[PDB]
Amino acid sequence: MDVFLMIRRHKTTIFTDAKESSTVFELKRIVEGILKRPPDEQRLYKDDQLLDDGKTLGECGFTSQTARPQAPATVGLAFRADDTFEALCIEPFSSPPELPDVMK
Amino acid sequence: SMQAARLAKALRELGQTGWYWGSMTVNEAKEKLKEAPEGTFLIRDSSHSDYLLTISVKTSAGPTNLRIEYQDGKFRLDSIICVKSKLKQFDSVVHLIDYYVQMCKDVHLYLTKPLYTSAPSLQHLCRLTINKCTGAIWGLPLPTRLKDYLEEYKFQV
Amino acid sequence: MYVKLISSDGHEFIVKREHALTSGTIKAMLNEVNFREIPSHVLSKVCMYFTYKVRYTNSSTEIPEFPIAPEIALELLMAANFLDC
Ligand SMILES: C=CCc1cc(CNC(=O)[C@H](Cc2ccc(OP(=O)(O)O)cc2)NC(=O)Cc2ccc(F)cc2)ccc1F
Repeated sequence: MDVFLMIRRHKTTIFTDAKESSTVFELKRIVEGILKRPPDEQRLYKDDQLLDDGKTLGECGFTSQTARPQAPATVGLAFRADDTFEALCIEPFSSPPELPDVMK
Repeated sequence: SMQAARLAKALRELGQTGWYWGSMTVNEAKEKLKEAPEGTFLIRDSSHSDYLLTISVKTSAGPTNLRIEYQDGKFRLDSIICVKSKLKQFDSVVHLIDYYVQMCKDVHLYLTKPLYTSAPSLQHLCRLTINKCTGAIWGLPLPTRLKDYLEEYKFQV
Repeated sequence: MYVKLISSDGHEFIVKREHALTSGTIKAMLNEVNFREIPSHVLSKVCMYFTYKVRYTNSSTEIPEFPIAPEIALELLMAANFLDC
């Protein structure tokens, strides 16, 4: 049962997928292979909710029905800074220009 | 005249829909549509030699089918069951479908959304979205070759 | 395994290489690509398109709608044409 995700920190967005049954920790292992930071140097979030390593993505509320390939769910990512974690910070995408009047 | 140059343009548009199922049978169309929302539709080839194409659509009572004829360069709905006097004629069969879809937004024909045989190109999905916003391709801030691309498929479905 | 696609405003999208090969233009290019004319509100949607295209080609699943807001559609059309996808 596949969930399709955007893992986001600052100006970095990882597109990946996983199962409802896989764990938060297994997501951190995916992030580790891409960004080369170990799981214990990562915090993962759904909105402002810090995710426990032991929980399944389904247990955190990521569902196949709402994390689709055409509309992936966002997981926030914060990294270790020195002796603590940086605050979660996801930088927005650019904003679209104004619609031409005839398509309004 | 059958106007084969017009027919080929119409069949090219049909190839672009992503909801043309080709040699699909009536039974296969029934199975694909048996559980779809009311108004879900596709187009496929007709088993009947007097007809070019068939619309298969989910009604409240189950999938049903409606043939399209192509005569003298014009597509129209089956004139054996429709009053040929009240039948609009189209140069384009995708136009025919789009017209009835939009008229439904405003056995009876009720069409909503197509059942796709394959995921369209991102360019085509953009084209559809733009066509749902406007028909005024001529004035969009696009390079000419993209305007020509939009012109090849002007429909909202 | 993964490639990095960078928008004009400096967002980095890390996507499966196999999914990025949906674009003939990326595929002919090929681990990092810079798109000087595609901003992040376009390129993020391109990346979702890649996931959707791979999932719903040659599948038995009913193909769902791919959402495109009208405000990105013109730029998205230009990007998809440049990307050949
Ligand atoms: C303005 C128009 C009004 C309109 C009128 C009608 C009348 N429709 C028929 O009476 C068709 C006749 C037909 C049957 C097969 C067919 O397929 P093909 O062309 O391949 O032979 C084409 C037409 N009856 C069926 O569908 C019954 C059926 C269903 C499922 C199945 F599994 C096998 C048969 C339908 C909608 C409308 F809005």
